[PDB]
Amino acid sequence: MDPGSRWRNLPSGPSLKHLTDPSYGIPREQQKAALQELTRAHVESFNYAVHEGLGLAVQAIPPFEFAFKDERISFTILDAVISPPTVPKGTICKEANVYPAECRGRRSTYRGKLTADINWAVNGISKGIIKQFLGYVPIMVKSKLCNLRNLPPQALIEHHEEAEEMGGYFIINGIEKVIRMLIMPRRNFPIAMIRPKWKTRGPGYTQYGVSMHCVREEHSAVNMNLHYLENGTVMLNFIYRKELFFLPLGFALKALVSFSDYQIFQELIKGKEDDSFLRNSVSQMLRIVMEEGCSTQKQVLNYLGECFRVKLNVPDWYPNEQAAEFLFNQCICIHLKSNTEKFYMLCLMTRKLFALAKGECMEDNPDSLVNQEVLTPGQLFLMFLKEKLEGWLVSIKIAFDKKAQKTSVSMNTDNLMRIFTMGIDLTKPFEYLFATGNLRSKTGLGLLQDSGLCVVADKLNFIRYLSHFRCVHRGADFAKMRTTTVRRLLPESWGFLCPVHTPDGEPCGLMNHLTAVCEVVTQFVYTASIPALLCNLGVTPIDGAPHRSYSECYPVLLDGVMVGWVDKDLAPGIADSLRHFKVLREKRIPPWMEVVLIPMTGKPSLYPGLFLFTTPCRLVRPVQNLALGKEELIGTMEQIFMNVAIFEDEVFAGVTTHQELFPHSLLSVIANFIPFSDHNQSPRNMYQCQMGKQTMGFPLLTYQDRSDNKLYRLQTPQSPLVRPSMYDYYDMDNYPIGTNAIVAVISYTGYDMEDAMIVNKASWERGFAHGSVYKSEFIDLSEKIKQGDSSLVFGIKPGDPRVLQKLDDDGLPFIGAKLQYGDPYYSYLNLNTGESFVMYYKSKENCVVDNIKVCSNDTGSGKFKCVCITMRVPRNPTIGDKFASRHGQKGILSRLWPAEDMPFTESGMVPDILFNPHGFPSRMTIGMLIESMAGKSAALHGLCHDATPFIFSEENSALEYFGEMLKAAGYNFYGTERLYSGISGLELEADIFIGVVYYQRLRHMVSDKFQVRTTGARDRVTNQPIGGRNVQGGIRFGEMERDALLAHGTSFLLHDRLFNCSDRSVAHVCVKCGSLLSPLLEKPPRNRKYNCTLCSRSDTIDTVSVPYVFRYFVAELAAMNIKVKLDVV
Amino acid sequence: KEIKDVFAVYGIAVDPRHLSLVADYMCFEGVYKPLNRFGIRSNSSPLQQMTFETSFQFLKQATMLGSHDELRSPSACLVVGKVVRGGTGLFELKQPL
Amino acid sequence: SKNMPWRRLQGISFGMYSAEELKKLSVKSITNPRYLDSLGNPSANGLYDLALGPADSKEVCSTCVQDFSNCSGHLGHIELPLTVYNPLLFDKLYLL
Amino acid sequence: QQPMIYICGECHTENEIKSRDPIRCRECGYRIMYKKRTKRLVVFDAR
Amino acid sequence: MIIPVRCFTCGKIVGNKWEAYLGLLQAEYTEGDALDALGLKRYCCRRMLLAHVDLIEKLLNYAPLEK
Amino acid sequence: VFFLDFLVVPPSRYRPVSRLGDQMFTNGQTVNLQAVMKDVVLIRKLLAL
Amino acid sequence: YLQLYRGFTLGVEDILVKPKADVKRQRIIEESTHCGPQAVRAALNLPEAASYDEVRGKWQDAHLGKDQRDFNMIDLKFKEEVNHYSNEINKACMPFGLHRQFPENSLQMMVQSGAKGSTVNTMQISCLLGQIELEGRRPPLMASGKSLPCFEPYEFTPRAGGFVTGRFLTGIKPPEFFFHCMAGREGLVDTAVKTSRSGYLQRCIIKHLEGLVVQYDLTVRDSDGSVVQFLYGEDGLDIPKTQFL
Amino acid sequence: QSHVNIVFDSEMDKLMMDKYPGIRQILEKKEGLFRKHMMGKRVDYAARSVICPDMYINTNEIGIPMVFATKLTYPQPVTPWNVQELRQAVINGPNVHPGASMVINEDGSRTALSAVDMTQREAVAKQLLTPATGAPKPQGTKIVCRHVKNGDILLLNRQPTLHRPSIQAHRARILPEEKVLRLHYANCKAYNADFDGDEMNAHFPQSELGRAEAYVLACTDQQYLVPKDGQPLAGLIQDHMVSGA
RNA sequence: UAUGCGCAUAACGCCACAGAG
DNA sequence: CTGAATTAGACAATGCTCTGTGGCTCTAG
Ligand SMILES: [Mg+2]
Ligand SMILES: [Zn+2]
Ligand SMILES: [Zn+2]
Ligand SMILES: [Zn+2]
Ligand SMILES: [Zn+2]
Repeated sequence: MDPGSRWRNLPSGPSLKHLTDPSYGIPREQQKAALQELTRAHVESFNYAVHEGLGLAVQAIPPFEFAFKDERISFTILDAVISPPTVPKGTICKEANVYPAECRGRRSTYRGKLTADINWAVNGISKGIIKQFLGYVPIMVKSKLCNLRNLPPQALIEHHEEAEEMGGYFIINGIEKVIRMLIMPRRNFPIAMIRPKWKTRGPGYTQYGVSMHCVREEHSAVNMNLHYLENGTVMLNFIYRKELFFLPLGFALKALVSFSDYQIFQELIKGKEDDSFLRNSVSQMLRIVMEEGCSTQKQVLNYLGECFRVKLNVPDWYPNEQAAEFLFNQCICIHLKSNTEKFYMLCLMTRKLFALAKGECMEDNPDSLVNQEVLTPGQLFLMFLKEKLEGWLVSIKIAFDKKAQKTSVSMNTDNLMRIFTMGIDLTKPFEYLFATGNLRSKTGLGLLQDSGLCVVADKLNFIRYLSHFRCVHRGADFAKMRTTTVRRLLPESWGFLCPVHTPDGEPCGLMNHLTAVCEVVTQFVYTASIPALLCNLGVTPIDGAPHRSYSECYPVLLDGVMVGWVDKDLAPGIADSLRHFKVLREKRIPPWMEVVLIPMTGKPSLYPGLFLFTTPCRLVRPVQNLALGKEELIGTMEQIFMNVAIFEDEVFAGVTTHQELFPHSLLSVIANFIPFSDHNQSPRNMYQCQMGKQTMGFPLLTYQDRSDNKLYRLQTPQSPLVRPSMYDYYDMDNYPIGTNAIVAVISYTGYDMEDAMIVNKASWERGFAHGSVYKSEFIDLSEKIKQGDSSLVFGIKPGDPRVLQKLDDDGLPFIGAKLQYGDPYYSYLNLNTGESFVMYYKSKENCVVDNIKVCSNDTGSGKFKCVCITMRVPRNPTIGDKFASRHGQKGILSRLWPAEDMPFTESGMVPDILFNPHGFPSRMTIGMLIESMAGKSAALHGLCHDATPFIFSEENSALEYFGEMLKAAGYNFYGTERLYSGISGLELEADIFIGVVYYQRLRHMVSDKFQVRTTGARDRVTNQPIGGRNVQGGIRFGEMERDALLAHGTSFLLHDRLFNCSDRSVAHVCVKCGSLLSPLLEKPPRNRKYNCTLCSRSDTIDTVSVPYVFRYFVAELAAMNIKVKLDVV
Repeated sequence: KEIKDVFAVYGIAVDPRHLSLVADYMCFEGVYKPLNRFGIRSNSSPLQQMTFETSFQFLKQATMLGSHDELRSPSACLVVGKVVRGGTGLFELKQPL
Repeated sequence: SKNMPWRRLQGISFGMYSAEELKKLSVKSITNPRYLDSLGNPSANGLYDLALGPADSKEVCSTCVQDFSNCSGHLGHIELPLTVYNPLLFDKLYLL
Repeated sequence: QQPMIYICGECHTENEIKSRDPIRCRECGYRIMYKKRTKRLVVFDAR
Repeated sequence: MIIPVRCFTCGKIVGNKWEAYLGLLQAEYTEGDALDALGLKRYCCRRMLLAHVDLIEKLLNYAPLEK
Repeated sequence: VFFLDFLVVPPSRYRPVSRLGDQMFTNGQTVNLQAVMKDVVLIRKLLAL
Repeated sequence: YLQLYRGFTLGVEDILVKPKADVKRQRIIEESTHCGPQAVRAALNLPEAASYDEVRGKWQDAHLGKDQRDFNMIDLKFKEEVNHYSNEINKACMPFGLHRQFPENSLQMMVQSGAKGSTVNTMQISCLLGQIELEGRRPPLMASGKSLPCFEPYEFTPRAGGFVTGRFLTGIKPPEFFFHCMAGREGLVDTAVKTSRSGYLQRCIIKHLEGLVVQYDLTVRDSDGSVVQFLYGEDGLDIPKTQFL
Repeated sequence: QSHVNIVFDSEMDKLMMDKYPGIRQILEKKEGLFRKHMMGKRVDYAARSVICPDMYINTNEIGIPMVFATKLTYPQPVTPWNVQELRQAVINGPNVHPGASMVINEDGSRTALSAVDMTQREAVAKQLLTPATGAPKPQGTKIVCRHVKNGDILLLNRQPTLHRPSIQAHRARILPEEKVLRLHYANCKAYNADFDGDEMNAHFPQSELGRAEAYVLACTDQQYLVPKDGQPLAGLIQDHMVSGA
């Protein structure tokens, strides 16, 4: 193919020789690079954000100045470093470094140490530099700051980590939490869109407007909108601290440059010279500023600083000119750093707005992936870190404000900088984001989302665990909205997002996953040479004359910087030269550059221009450039103007420019694990991607080192005999999730209709699909048992008859031990008192203790009070457990059928799973039939067959191939055998299709789902039963059940279910005045009579029978002075 | 006829007696009334209006007007814990002495 | 044992109360904004005062002598110093 | 009689821990310690 | 994890054939011929040993005592 | 009845505090009544002034 | 009967097609390749001597246009043009041309005895998936005018517009796989969205019509005595009992 | 004034933080007071588990596990013509089926039966059927809360409950060593259930009125026709319509 | 109210994620 | 010098049941 290509080691077929290799189980000298690239976006974004983006971010924070009694005091941050996780100081250890296994088993946070070199100055002269500790920031595992960096797999085995361990996660309180990739708008690109809700925003606003998402070096993000008004005037929306401000365009364009008004005029009419409506409109916009006495740039800056100083909150000694410069730096086109470049980009956004509003270009779809990119974890980390550094400086100013209000004895600051200790500590506000996902900002960080930013990366199996690092989420705001247009599969996500791998239900179409070849640009390069390179080509500079009409030219954009203009007879030549330079790596053009040339059709197509993108966070995928014969990374917008080919046969000269690496590159990592997926119906492939991730498999290799809440383990998993080649590329036999089963497709028992399935009893009694679940309960005597005195330690009072031969002498169960219900679970004694308490085991499932680990605090000074018991619950397959094939065929076990009653073949073989053939016609999973024929051939010949999709055509069919294999093995061509009846003895007249299908055991068991409530706890407000099966509560008889039982005509059955079995209370009313609130019992002298408080007569009080919620109702209406009068007759 | 034409596009045949009852209810008052929270203002029972929608507005209207509920609605019989009048509740059983 | 109710609701009416009728219904003027003291018990003249009901089974009432399982519950009132509108009737007060 | 042995996570040395003393390994100072499994009869069914 | 004692489908003892299978495959037999030389005739028996992934050698690299 | 001289405190069994291991948590009804009552105390001191 | 004496299964011999019928199927597919531009000229009303660049230019004009009535007519004429080849393939393979016919065919016995499945399902297994139709139209075009990156912009062939002409028996090539995934996702999203529209309707109708019961005079009265019907359903009869009348 | 507004309605006052939901939000909405706690309620004496098929029970029957059958009780009063059955049920106790969880005495005091010793349960079984004791309450007899046994009626239910056959009363048949409810195939079109992980609620009526109108009205045999158009909806499904044909 | 033996202990919401049908 | 229709803003609703875990519920002044 191509050397140095990342996809050249993809195997031609699945082998099975690694399972029996003599070097199996010996850890390799180097980690498998196929697996390390699945989390490479996470790691490389965090590596940028912590080393280089942190230096750029602290250079971006302006020097913070404020007012003392007499003199201005300036604070600037010269440097900020994040240190790798070490032990606290004053800790006696042999190893200073902390590793993630400790923070994962002790349930701590794997924290770095942020410290900054803050400089301070009084009266403009720098008096001294302060190195100062700010807080502890979390560390992504296997970053440049993790202590597992650069270690071989033997050294990762030594430190209790996985061999072949990738890390894109944070340990936050012992929990692996991943920042999933959110979909953002395309950065630094004018997205012209139509939104009718913008018409409800001003007096004459139209539905047309150009959005813009400006990010500055991945540490700032500012959304801004131009709007179109019906008189041709443009308003400029900009948001500052989550609130919107509307400025006419002439003020911004006149404040950014010192140009004349005629020169600003010529930049806005530049394409459309003769459209006299635009000419009158932009002369009117320039006239608006002239009418308000702003004839120079300085007067516009003065006016804009006057009008925005209250909301903006500079010190009161800045001029108004500087206060407007502050808003143009914090709010307007922040990716640019020069004001003339802001002028030219803002003129381009206005010209695109004029072309949209005059019906001449088309709406950029915000839902198409062309106009979108990804939010990486390093970007969110670095934005939140820059905001917390700025807030830390403001907290120091508030500290001087408090010491000017309270301790104003006029002590000079002569290294009086232990007031930095009185500043805020940003450990807890930084960990709140990574611990909850909720974003508490004052800026909002340019996001449109406040929550769900961090998600638990749980490790149910490895197929689920890979899906957190490939997931691209659309937004949490979209699941609530009931529209079906953001949930569409659009064709512009060919090869970038997977078509099958998406959930079902509420997140269907929103929670998308990357394809296996797709990858996020995370490298950052210097693009200082690229505009001079473009001007060496035909791109005229933006000041110089373009030597042709601008109506016969293209606007050039290099990363949101408008470079210039190209003669349209030269622009395909420049685009091909840039693709040539990119794929041959010639003139320091990055290999991840998107060279988009949107052509001038003369029709209402997309807005034309030569757009060049080199920024990070874009999705990019490898194809092969057929003209050069080398592999090219093409982007999402770049793809829609290319004709890639899928197969060798589809390549035509002069038509197809590119070609995919392999035809199944449109699918996920996970969706490439479905055998023969082009023979299944597509919802049945979408169901398998979901239930392949719910499988009780083999999660991990470090069971004693892992302290997490539940952990589902399959006992003897098997490699699939029929699997795609991606199963062996990603080495998925390290963590296999299923067993091969001899599946016979027969209607034999009466228990397999309607999705149910039959398992051989004798296979289940041998080791078929047996399992375990490891529950880890972290017991802390400080946190839960808060009685006081802080001196609780695990232990027993010696001679206690509650713990004899049932807990050990440390008050903590034995490690071989079993735990039934009500057994002593742990014992703890109070040391300042002497009294020992015992805690009992309240779960209803018999477990076996696995290990007990005992934890200190971070110093090694903690006392014997934190412990983490891990228990094994058996969970072998029972009636009611759910299995699945690899094709979307889920099914509850209905019956464990004996082996003597099972239909035996002529080979002497029973099946171990019976499948009902009526799961095929409506679902059309033909790939399950091919998998059974292929698995039977693979077992018989001793092979391993390739089940990669799109390798079988109609000429060379799959059924012809595997039938010739079965014919060569002396079996039937069509997969059927002569079975006999195990109940009758007679040979069945039909010819029964049997094979080998690889089944999966899902984690949904009936032992976690049944519940029964006779009587029990009641809600303390309404006296109705409570909800939940862990609290042993009741189930609802809701409104639609009430309706359907009214339709039966059974009224005493509703009276039963909804009055006698929820809340039958007996209230006392005064029959005269009709009031529950009025009766009252006499204070005793017995007698026990009631008095109506209203009419003062004891005769009229009698009982009625009301719900208790009716009494709560009449009391809460009495709280609003509403009288409820009863007619009690 | 319009409800029949809606369901008959999809091959669904709702019996004509259901449609005749629904149309006889929606045209009880001489006008074509919707089945929403603006057609429930005409209802006799304040508790059924509260259990349907905007319970505080119908509570406020029932308190201002001094509205009486006869407790014969199926919602009003289940608020106060009384056997619903339809089905096995249209009648009473008496024991002869 | 014996079914204590044999009466039956025939109808329910919604109206408002006069303030004299609540001041007869109320058993304690509630004054103290502090619910619980240092020793954990409910305060005097607070929102959890025992002249109202007990809020749990650990205590008894003051007006009646029953426990949590037999006390009906009792109304109290926060005597406002000056007059506020009634939010149920503020729209109709604005119209009048 | 029969001390409570705990095993360090890193150096795997055996540690006796009483009630009042701070928990850390006596050799390497490590923070996680695993409880030792001792000889004691538990009955399982082969089924 | 570890080689099953019996085949799942029929009760043929297959647990004593794992080291023989590895010694046959290291002696340059085909996997079909190595399954024939062990007497695994039914393909139920034959997938038990053909598809066995032996996670206990990977799971014993984390052997605790290292002494 | 258009005006209030006093709020009505509903019974305390309909306003329960939800404790869970040495931390009390008041429900919303008692909190809104307390936010009335602190302001009542404030006005009463100001009319005293 | 299915335990003791007869068995029942579904092999691959129940879904296979005879070789001669597969030759007929394959040449109808080859003819279906070339039915592109006539369906565009039929909708845009062009003379049949118009070039392939002029028809493509006017179909770039029907697309990219705010009217969107010429474009829907072009999609309509494409669907009508490919439905002919769909019907020819289903005649060439389905009744005869299967390897086994009913009753010996088990999939035909499940379909035709009403057990499980449809005839459309059996045609999709053994003949073609046919036209993929998203919300009543052909699958969408990109902003450049191409339906997928493997196709030309404004390509006339039915393969570039969702006409799959592959089957699950032999497999589906990657573009038809992506089109079928579009259709499967819109089905899943549609069933996710139908339920909250059908539930609030039923709630409103229940909360109005709940009081209506039949009285002892045979009048359907509301809970306040208001007479809705004087006989129930205009004749007085019960729906489960009018079935043999 | 705005604090009093927040007491009555926490949406009358905008522009004020540290509010909690007032009495309107106690009353109005989903998760309000009417819809969450008056029109639908949590309920005692009910169960819920995954359903599995069963053909070897009748169509009007449900399969109750021993997990639920020794936990769901019925308050059977003690008459002289059922005191042998209830006496054997008291002797068996709360963990042996058919048994009893407790014996309610004539004054309302609940004598809980002991799972440990048979001496107490023998002493209680002797003490049944005796007349009014030294307490002056002669109005009633003892009530034995005996387990659900074969023949007891249970209302089954599957959400969403869209029409009237989505809740039907099935007779119980007690099945050992399971945790699933066993449903016949003829009921699956009524409940829209298909054994891929569905769950069903089994409510257990506690009065003779509820039992007697679950045997008569809401029985499975009476729900044969759908109320929509009077067509049948109980019938055999997949394997049966192949082997009968 | 539940557990344990009249006695001792435990007596919950709100968000956000994930999932089942 | 005032009733008139109109239009913008406010507001209320948007399927059902069930299972889990994890963080926070008064931290900031
Ligand atoms: Mg289902
Ligand atoms: Zn009275
Ligand atoms: Zn009281
Ligand atoms: Zn150590
Ligand atoms: Zn075998």
